[PDB]
Amino acid sequence: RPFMCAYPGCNKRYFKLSHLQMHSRKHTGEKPYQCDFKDCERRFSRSDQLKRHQRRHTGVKPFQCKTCQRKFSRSDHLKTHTRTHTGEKPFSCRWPSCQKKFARSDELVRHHNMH
DNA sequence: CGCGGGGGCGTC
DNA sequence: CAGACGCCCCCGCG
Ligand SMILES: [Zn+2]
Ligand SMILES: [Zn+2]
Ligand SMILES: [Zn+2]
Ligand SMILES: [Zn+2]
Repeated sequence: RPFMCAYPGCNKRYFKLSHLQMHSRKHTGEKPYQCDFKDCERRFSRSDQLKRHQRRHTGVKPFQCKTCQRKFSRSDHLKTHTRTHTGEKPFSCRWPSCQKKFARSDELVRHHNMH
């Protein structure tokens, strides 16, 4: 049993390899991490998750707009904002000829919902 | 109404 | 524990 499971607090061996691959599946949805913040007791399954959530407090804005020089807490958000300039709109309204385009997927969804 | 910003989740 | 990229979803605001 060289092998061991990575989940926190549940350290233990496993003779074979596949005999362990299957174990982890147990930890499938546990929330090992939490936020060491005042009254903000929120648990996160993944690590990058918590890391990110941190910024809500920290204030950090790790990403910056090459154009507006504006900083954002998330890359996906910046990614979008980048269209503020590019003027890209990959989402066309699927209704009869109401050929309106939107930069964000959901931005469209709300359009439809208004039709 | 366009877009900021936070959640959750699949994935290499 | 795999950090990091990418989306959908949903809400709030000027
Ligand atoms: Zn385990
Ligand atoms: Zn917190
Ligand atoms: Zn910009
Ligand atoms: Zn339309």
